[PDB]
Amino acid sequence: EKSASVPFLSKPEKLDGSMAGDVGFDPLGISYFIDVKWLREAELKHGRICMLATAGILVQEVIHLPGPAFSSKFALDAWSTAPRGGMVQILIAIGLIEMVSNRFAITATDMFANPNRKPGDLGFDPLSLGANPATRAKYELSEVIHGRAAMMGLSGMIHQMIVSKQPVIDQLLNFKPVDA
Amino acid sequence: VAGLTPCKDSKDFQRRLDGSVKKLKTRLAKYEKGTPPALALEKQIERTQARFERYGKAGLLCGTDGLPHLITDGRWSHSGEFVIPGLFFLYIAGWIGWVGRSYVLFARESDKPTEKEIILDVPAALSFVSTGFIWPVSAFKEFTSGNLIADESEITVSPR
Amino acid sequence: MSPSIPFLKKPDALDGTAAGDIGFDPLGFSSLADIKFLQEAEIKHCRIAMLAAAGSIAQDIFTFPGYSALTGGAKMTAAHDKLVATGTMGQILFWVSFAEVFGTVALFDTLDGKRAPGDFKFDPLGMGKKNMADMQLKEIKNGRLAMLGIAGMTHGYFISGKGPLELLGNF
Amino acid sequence: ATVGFSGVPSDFCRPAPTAFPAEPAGMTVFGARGPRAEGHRDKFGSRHAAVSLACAALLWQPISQAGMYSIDSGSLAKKSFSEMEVPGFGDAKKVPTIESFFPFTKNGFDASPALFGKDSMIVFENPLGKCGAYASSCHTFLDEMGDMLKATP
Amino acid sequence: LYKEGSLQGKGVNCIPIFKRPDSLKGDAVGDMGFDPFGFSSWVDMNYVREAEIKHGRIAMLAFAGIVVEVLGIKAPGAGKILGSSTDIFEIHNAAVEKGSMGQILLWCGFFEMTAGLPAMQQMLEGSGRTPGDFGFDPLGLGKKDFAQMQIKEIQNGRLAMLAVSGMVHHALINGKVQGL
Amino acid sequence: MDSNFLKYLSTAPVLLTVWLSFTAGLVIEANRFFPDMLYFPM
Ligand code: CLA
Ligand code: CLA
Ligand SMILES: CC1=C(C#C/C(C)=C/C=C/C(C)=C/C=C/C=C(C)/C=C/C=C(\C)C#CC2=C(C)C[C@@H](O)CC2(C)C)C(C)(C)C[C@H](O)C1
Ligand SMILES: CC1=C(C#C/C(C)=C/C=C/C(C)=C/C=C/C=C(C)/C=C/C=C(\C)C#CC2=C(C)C[C@@H](O)CC2(C)C)C(C)(C)C[C@H](O)C1
Ligand SMILES: CCCCCCCCCCCCO[C@H]1O[C@H](CO)[C@@H](O[C@H]2O[C@H](CO)[C@@H](O)[C@H](O)[C@H]2O)[C@H](O)[C@H]1O
Repeated sequence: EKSASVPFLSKPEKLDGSMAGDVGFDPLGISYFIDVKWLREAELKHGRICMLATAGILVQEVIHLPGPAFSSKFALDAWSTAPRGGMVQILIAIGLIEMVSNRFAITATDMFANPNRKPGDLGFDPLSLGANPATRAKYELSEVIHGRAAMMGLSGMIHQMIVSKQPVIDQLLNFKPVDA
Repeated sequence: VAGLTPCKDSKDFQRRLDGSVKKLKTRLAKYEKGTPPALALEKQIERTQARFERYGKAGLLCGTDGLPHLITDGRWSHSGEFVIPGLFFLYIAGWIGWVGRSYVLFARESDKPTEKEIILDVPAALSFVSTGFIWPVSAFKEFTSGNLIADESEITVSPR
Repeated sequence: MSPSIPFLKKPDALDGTAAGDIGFDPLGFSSLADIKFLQEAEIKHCRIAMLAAAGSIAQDIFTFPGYSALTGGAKMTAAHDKLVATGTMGQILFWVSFAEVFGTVALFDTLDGKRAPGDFKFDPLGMGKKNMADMQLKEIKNGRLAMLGIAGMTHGYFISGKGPLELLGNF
Repeated sequence: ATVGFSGVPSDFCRPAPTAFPAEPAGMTVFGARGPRAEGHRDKFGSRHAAVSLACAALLWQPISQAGMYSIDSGSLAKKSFSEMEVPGFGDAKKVPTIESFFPFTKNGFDASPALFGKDSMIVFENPLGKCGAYASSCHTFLDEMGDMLKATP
Repeated sequence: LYKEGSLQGKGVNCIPIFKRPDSLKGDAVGDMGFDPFGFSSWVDMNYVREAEIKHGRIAMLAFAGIVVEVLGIKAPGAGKILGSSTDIFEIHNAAVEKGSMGQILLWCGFFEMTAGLPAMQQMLEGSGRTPGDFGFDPLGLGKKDFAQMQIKEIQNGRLAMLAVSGMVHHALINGKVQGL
Repeated sequence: MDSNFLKYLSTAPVLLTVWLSFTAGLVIEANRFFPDMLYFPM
């Protein structure tokens, strides 16, 4: 009757525990008015993008592609210094990827029209690592927890970089507390 | 250049900037330094100077009056003046219209369409709001599938 | 339980028939990836690392005429860079890639179950006609030892600037 | 009430098919899992994708270093294919070649059999430098915490 | 359990001030009816027991090490490289500088990842492994009375934990681990 | 929250006021951080 994550609040009715990472955490009751399938698809997309974002922010500080345009340890500066044509190309490619991966069903009215369409399942398994039922549940839980952790980490990284005006590793190695 | 002069090198534009800055400085001369009025007037002066400098560098053309003029004929050198802003509008307006029409049909197929129109079903309304981002292909798909345009024999009309 | 790690249960994907299978997979990579792919990768790494370690030792011992002139006496990865500039490494990579196209074809026949991992049917002298299991165990053991050895040699070179034997001589 | 963002057009009174295609379980490396024509997975499966990619890399190896190499002068000299003049095409003495498809030099990229070359190489910058987690020349986060704990008002 | 009902098990309370929680069922070695905060109700008993054994073992090794450092017994060549300081903190900093503590960290982490993590996971998934068991009895000292050895190990590890903590803080206060 | 109160919030005038206040805030903040934009910068 009561949520596991927040004992004093009641268990979210729409969260039946089937989905991985379900601890009954929905204090604001978004799941009541928004389909949990759409919510989980969005959660997985955000978590995957933030996983890649954290990895990129941490890696492109140490290893860069050749060229002055790509030579930028600070990620917010890299955003501006990287070739603008290349960034627009990445944007167009992301758009085409969304379209093809979602199979022209990219709206809240048609995304899950096919019963076979499952939340967050875009048909992406190049090496077929998810075909094992024994490890599939563990992999799903790991993916959800990784997405959540990476979302929090990416947010923290972006804003600590706004504050310190220095890369993440450089900040941690030469920390200077905030003064005005 | 079309029929006017670039605004970055116009004596009229420079004179207008000087007049605005001088008005602000005259207003500032009567306030003690560091007081909120002085800070506000200094910020106004900075904003005016930044605006004039940005307009000069934007490539805007300025007439004898010293004010920027817009060349809304289709010239690609002046697309940012009317065309690209117009494209942004058309995008947003089509978004709004498409989602509104979708919600109208959704409420039409309900138990009480009038109730759905005065007291909205905001979950479905937000669903449509989200859908509105590919309205051009969606609207054309509706048109070609024939769900957009109604037949002449199915629309009420007054007698001749 | 696992013969190598007594306190851990035997990895399921490891039945024990494969050469060098002692139930050593504490992190369970076999449960993640296809064991045929993993076996092919292990044998590939084994052979490449054995060639690399033997080449390191033999380059310390001897150097072909002309290559010394081209590389200016450089050793190991410095020789790699000098001969990349020369163009030799380009030829090696071209022909290794030519081999690796058919390597990809063979990898997919392994994944289809038609080919044993690492079996290219190359035995001109017929050494592997008396006990193939024994020779396979020997190959795998030597390849693992050679992977570790080439790691040691390359990183000793990074530490000191000296080849394997030259390091062992000075140190 | 209605649960929004269902993804089902029938819930929102939008056009939709009546029979939805079933989802087969076939995967192509560098491809996707989804409905395909018969024999598509067999003809253009993971084997096709991977072997085609290997062939593409092997063909890239000559292309990356494309150019007329000559040892007439006594040393290996590279000259762009554009230099060669072709008869029988009227005004166009110089004609498009592989460099038109792959303009590495124009962008200042030193391609090689492997993607990157000496002039254009991946840049590895050591982040640590001479810093240590604690009691080091650089003032780290742990150093800040320690100094604050031992601070004097 | 060795000396069940007297030394350990149900109905045993080392400190009668606090009532033996019902969660402590006397099935775990070292169960002497001490859990005033009732963590046993919610915690995973096997995981926490393994943690206790690990902490105790590390504390025992740390007590031995700190003691040999303060007594000044050093391995041949250790003094030349690290130094002749007897202070534990100075020794730690010097070893970190030289690289000794880094290598110890690397190998301890490798052992953790390859042995403790898989073993702990399997135990928590129901392998039946006794907490803190790795099969490390080369000398065969535990074959006679394994339960007695288990209880002795747990108690010695707890005492070593407390002793090591006390020694570190005594070194902080007076500069001497004895803190006489 | 009471379903009747939520319906009252969903009523047309409340939604119009909230949405147009949100839009006005959007435009105001856009003009606050990027003022005097008479043109699309190209
Ligand atoms: C900040 C500047 C600004 C502001 C405040 C407005 C404000 C307005 N514009 Mg807009 N407009 C602007 C810039 C601006 N415009 C620019 C730069 C352009 C040039 C591209 C236009 C072009 C434009 C058009 C073409 C129309 C408007 C209309 C309107 C009014 C109603 C919009 C509406 O109901 O949308 C909510 C959306 C709908 C109700 C859906 C239907 C209407 C939209 C506009 C259709 C968009 C897609 C469609 C395929 C476009 C075909 C255009 C073609 C026939 C020429 C509104 C007062 C409309 C008007 O005055 O109607 C009498 C109108 O039809 N504007
Ligand atoms: C550096 C490698 C390493 C690793 C991988 C582990 C792993 C472990 N230790 Mg630890 N431990 C280490 C070194 C290490 N230890 C050292 C050097 C000592 C001192 C000698 C100890 C002393 C020690 C004690 C005393 C105890 C542990 C415990 C544990 C276990 C619980 C922690 C856990 O699962 O966290 C994993 C993380 C989470 C569950 C979530 C938090 C995620 C964090 C923020 C990131 C973790 C980063 C990772 C550790 C970095 C290394 C990655 C690399 C190996 C690839 C686990 C098997 C406890 C236990 O229960 O043992 C059975 C315990 O009681 N350890
Ligand atoms: C799926 C799939 C595949 C795949 C794949 C791939 C590519 C998977 C990639 C996964 C990745 C990159 C995961 C990254 C996770 C990152 C996290 C959790 C970061 C957390 C950061 C935190 C908490 C933080 C922080 C911090 C902050 C903010 C403040 C700082 O001062 C400190 C710190 C830095 C600590 C492949 C291709 C193999 C195919 C397969 O068939 C299917
Ligand atoms: C296939 C086939 C055939 C064949 C064949 C061929 C060509 C077989 C070739 C086999 C080769 C080259 C095997 C090489 C093994 C090398 C090892 C184990 C190296 C270990 C190094 C170590 C431990 C080290 C080290 C070191 C380290 C770490 C750092 C150093 O500072 C120190 C040190 C040096 C000690 C033939 C032709 C017969 C036909 C037949 O029908 C089938
Ligand atoms: C391969 C054939 C594909 C044919 C389809 C192409 C359709 C659309 C092509 C659009 C033109 C390419 O876009 C391009 O414009 C940018 C303008 O800043 C270029 O910007 C940059 O490009 C060059 C390096 O690549 C530099 O030498 C230029 O000085 C620089 O302006 C980018 O190179 C690219 O992003």
